[PDB]
Amino acid sequence: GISRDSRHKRSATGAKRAQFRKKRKFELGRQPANTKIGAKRIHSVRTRGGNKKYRALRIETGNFSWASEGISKKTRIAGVVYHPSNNELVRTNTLTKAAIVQIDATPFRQWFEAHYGQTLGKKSKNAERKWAARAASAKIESSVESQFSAGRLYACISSRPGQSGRCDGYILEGEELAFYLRRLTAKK
Amino acid sequence: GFPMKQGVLLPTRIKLLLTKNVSCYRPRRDGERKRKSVRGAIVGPDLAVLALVIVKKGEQELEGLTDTTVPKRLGPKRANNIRKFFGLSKEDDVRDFVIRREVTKGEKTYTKAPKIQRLVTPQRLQRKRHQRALKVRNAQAQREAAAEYAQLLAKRLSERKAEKAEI
Amino acid sequence: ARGPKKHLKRLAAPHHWLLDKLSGCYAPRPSAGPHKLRESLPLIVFLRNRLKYALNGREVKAILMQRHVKVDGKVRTDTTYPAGFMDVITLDATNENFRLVYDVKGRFAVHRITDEEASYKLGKVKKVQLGKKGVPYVVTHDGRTIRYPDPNIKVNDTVKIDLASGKITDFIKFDAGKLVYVTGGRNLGRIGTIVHKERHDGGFDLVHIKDSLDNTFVTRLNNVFVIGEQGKPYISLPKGKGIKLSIAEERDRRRAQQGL
Amino acid sequence: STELTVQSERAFQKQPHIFNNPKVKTSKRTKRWYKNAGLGFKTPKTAIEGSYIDKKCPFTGLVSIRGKILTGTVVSTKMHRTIVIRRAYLHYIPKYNRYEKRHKNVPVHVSPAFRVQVGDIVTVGQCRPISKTVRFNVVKVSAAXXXXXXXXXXX
Amino acid sequence: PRAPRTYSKTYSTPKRPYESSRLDAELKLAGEFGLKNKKEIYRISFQLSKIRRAARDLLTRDEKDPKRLFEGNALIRRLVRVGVLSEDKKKLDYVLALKVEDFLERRLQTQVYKLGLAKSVHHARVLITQR
RNA sequence: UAUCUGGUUGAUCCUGCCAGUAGUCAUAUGCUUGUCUCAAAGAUUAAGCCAUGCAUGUCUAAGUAUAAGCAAUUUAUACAGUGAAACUGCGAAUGGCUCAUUAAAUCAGUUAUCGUUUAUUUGAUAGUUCCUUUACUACAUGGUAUAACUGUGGUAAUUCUAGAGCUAAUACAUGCUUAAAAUCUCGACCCUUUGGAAGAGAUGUAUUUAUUAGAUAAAAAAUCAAUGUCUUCGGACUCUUUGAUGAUUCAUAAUAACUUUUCGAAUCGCAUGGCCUUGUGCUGGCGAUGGUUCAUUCAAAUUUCUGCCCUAUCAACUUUCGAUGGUAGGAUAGUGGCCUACCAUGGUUUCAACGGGUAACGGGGAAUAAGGGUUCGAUUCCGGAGAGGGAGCCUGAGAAACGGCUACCA
RNA sequence: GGACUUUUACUUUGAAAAAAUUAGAGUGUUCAAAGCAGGCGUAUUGCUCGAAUAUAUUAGCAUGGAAUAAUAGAAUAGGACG
RNA sequence: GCCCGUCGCUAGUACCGAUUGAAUGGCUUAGUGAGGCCUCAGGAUCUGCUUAGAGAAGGGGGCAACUCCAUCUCAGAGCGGA
Repeated sequence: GISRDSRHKRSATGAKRAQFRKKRKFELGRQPANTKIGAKRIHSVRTRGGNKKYRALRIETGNFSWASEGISKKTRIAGVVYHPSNNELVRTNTLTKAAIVQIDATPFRQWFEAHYGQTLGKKSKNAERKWAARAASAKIESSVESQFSAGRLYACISSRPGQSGRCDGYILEGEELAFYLRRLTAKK
Repeated sequence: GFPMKQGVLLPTRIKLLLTKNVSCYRPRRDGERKRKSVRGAIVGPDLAVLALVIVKKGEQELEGLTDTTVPKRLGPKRANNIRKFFGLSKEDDVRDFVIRREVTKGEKTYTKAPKIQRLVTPQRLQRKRHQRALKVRNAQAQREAAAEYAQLLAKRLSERKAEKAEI
Repeated sequence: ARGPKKHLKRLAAPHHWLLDKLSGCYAPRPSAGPHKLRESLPLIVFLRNRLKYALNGREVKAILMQRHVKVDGKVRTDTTYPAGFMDVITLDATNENFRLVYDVKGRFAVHRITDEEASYKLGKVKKVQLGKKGVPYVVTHDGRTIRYPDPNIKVNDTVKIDLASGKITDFIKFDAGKLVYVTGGRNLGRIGTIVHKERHDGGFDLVHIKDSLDNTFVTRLNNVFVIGEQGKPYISLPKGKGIKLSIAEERDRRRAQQGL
Repeated sequence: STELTVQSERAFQKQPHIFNNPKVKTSKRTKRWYKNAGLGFKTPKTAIEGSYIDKKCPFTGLVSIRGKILTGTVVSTKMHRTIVIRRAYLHYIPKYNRYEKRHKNVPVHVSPAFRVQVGDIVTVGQCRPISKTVRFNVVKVSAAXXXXXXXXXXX
Repeated sequence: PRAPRTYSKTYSTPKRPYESSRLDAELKLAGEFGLKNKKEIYRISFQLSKIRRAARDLLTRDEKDPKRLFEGNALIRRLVRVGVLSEDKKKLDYVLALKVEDFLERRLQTQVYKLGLAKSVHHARVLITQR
């Protein structure tokens, strides 16, 4: 199959290389899953020396972390809108690492509104104790709240769905969120 | 002599790539596939033999068929297979209800019974109990050893404070 | 080349085993285990080529199958068991107790020891490394992994083990002036107290050594095994104690005992 | 090489995991990670002061200097963040008992922590394969610019 | 795939083939020591040649050199044990001296004649070879 | 072990070749061939083609025996002797054979993995597995579905196998369980104090992400938002723990989570007792096979530095359809233009690139003896490559295998 | 342990360095080519020596040298130390 | 005396040459393109989860109300698996 040796190819000097030995199994390369979105289907590839990868094709939910909240919610993924390698992975909503998706933005709400009582956008005793204890730490950020309003949160995929079978990523923040914002609305 | 094969359609013969555990092919090596000819599952004139099954009884007896009868050569060998072959419910001592076969050794009459597997026995319970016992024992073992290393580092820190007070 | 090399061509087989050139096309491939291939010694070579307690390897296998041999405790019925350095071979019949150890010719010596001395082992640590659930572990040269050691123990520190069980006792640190046994090189078999460790960061630490005869040699921090204090080892050294007689002196001593 | 822009690629340029929080008011803006390659190679000031990203940077990236440590003369600086150096040597031929001039051009990755030009005798350390022809990384610019200002004009 | 049953030859052989004088000398040696082939001269003179070789090799070394010590006096023990080298002239310069005669006159062939038991070197040959 | 000699002239001294002369682990062929030991051997040309036979199979007290098997006898009415077949397990990826291809490839000496996989062996390694959780979930142990076998059969023809009837598991597929503890959360009520609290939830390991601890360069202070421990109620806060490396984002640990849920024993043989609350209650001996993570070992894969024969009647070569590099992914067991997408225009070269040649596998080595050299190495040791050519791949720890399959060409 | 260092060729000693080969020590395979054996009493109940050393040249490492021979330095002083 | 070239005879070798000649080998365009591998679909059959009718079994333990665990069978509705 796909053979990731260097024994083909030219030498840096430019010379063309002969054919010493034949294709060896241990230098194989398998096809790109080209993982898609929606309805979990995951096939496991038998890799080298036992051990399995979980080639995922179609994935609707991933575990996404909020870097500045120390939490992670399993949310519903809703399409790619940017990818630094190819725009085909965006037009096709193909899920790869480093890809930028928009996620459910509703478990993060239900968590945040039940941790501050501040509620994004725009009575109990112990609960109010905890809320008063907190606050002075809930300014969020213009872009993350504005993200909340529409109900879709920019995240950046960080796991490898072809490999792991996971579609985990992180909510964007700071200069990175700024970069992808800029880069995103500019190309419309 | 070529065989048919359920779900290939065609009243013809097709050469198919056959694998483990599938009709008309018994492998000869670990993961050894083989492409062999096979006859379609659609009955035609090219057939020498047709494998049929009686599903509903007729209005007449059939000679070497309906008339004569022949018994299942074997009987239940596993525990619950016996129990539920007779529908005994888990109690009724399954060491009796197992069918025994008489073979006659000329002038000796032998009674041979199977070997009831998956039966709950004194030795199996002895083993299970040994497993739990051993697990718990080594659990507390490693706990205590952990405690003793903890104390080692403790009265190591003690000599730390002692020697550091010395100067 | 397609998989595990399961044979051993008798000509490749390590020379310190002392096998004869002719008569044979194969040798006992050391099985997997505690000792590296070319620094082990198959129980067939021991119970036959050194102990002469056999002829046919078949007799060897039979002997072993009647449990009449055991290494550091366990019986061991692997005909080509990879036994080696610092190990303890016990023979209940014969009442013999052996420690596998190097002479000075860097071979393997038929060394007999007490039944008492045959229940502790020296073991150079190869790694002091933290383990899972916090449990720190030391792993010595003979594959032995012992948990809960001593924060005073670091790499290359030798170790005395209960053998009967798996616990480290008094450990000998790697300092200047500690009696050292050389395991590898053409200065192996020798012994000599440590002089000075040339460092060289990530480049094989040389070890300067001087024996009990005022002779000096260097080696590397790999082939170096610590075994005590000057004059004061911890185990039974063989007849020569690693002084390496020169060729002429050997010509002298072997012709010194001359009169029948 | 790099210079300016730093963020000048389709993907965001960030050092892995080195997180800094927007809630946390800061004067440093972005928290930075660095180390030292070992072997007494002083991690240069411009590597810690720097603003670049290079994950192949030995001092502020995710590679490791190990194995052979070599030196050579710089014959090429064209490719971005990577140069070509020429180690010369003499090969002993016994039959004529004489050493003959020879050389080799090693391709070596150069972090944007240096200011390398053609000529600067330089010291590089082997690492992992980072490219098709790269196995070393510049770890000390021994020379300078070879008395280049010395050739000037009048008054 | 076995170990090689190694070997070597035991004789060198004259460069010039038809030098009358050496044919004379060699033939004399034959009719004096009762030899068979001219190979029993070549062989012995070749053995001797390797001996002389090692000898002049050592001679160049520094005196009382380790190898000159051990191997020099070893070869000395060697050439003495048989009766080729004299206990008198027993210091390797004489092994550089030497001659083929000293090897010839030491054969069992020769010594079974040297004190009777023969009367002629040929009866020595026959009697030896006949059990 | 530093040796020459014959042939140019009428005769001479030269240059210079020719011929002689000696060896060859160097083949062949010719004539003759008695004795002991040692015994290389279809490489060269045709890695051309092959009749027939044989060369990989394997069982311990210890996974499966209702053979309608043989034998008995000591019992052994569940089995227990031995044991064809068949299942299951492991092996067949070693070994042998050839030297075709192969010239910076292989190989070598020297390196690297802080760049990966590894059956095995070896030494370690697992109290949590259920769930609104008093009228409870088999664990005194849950589900079948198959061979062998019996039976009916098909074909000229193979280790071809079809329809039907049975039946095993350390095979297939499921699935209960065990002490304390404290920590992170939620919190019903009471009461405003300076603030506390029932008892409800989460906490094995593995998986994937994100965050954090992983100090240590010599020493001190003010403040902000959090917020811990003891009250000598203005407050202090003292003893406060720190692994490895030349080097890490290493080992190791924490939090928030995620998983068509990894593993955590429904396994087998010998014994068959200890103790009473006499329940067929409750414990308990030795060792076999398995079982996740770590180490270990046998390994493997890429890898640094330097080193090849002839050739210029080969001087430029590399970017077609990767050539040199940057970014990002994808793919790998993992590094990497290994592949893709974008971007740049780079890379080798008279210190001979690139190309051609080789009747070239590389090395240990071998033949020839002043020295320096020369020539040789298919071939008993190591490393590589192939099994008529090519590609493809199953199985598996490991094969791009060929006494494996699949396709194409011969 | 913090803080910095002109780069080399050359030579020295050393480490790392499979065995077979080779050079070569011991041992009378009756001799020799070989082999790594063997040699001793108490030969009716063990005693015992061995299975060496060397070469292993280029390149990498380690180190002693400081001649020979290259290299870099302060002249628009943009020098040296404090 | 020696001696050069054309020309003539026999034998051998190599060269130029219509045939745009012929043969083996390695690479390679373009077109066609088997095979297994990944992948969108497929669904002979063959079990299975959840919603329930029509007959019996087994009892959380009651004078009448009340109620738990495993198992087998078909007229009949959803959530998928090989």
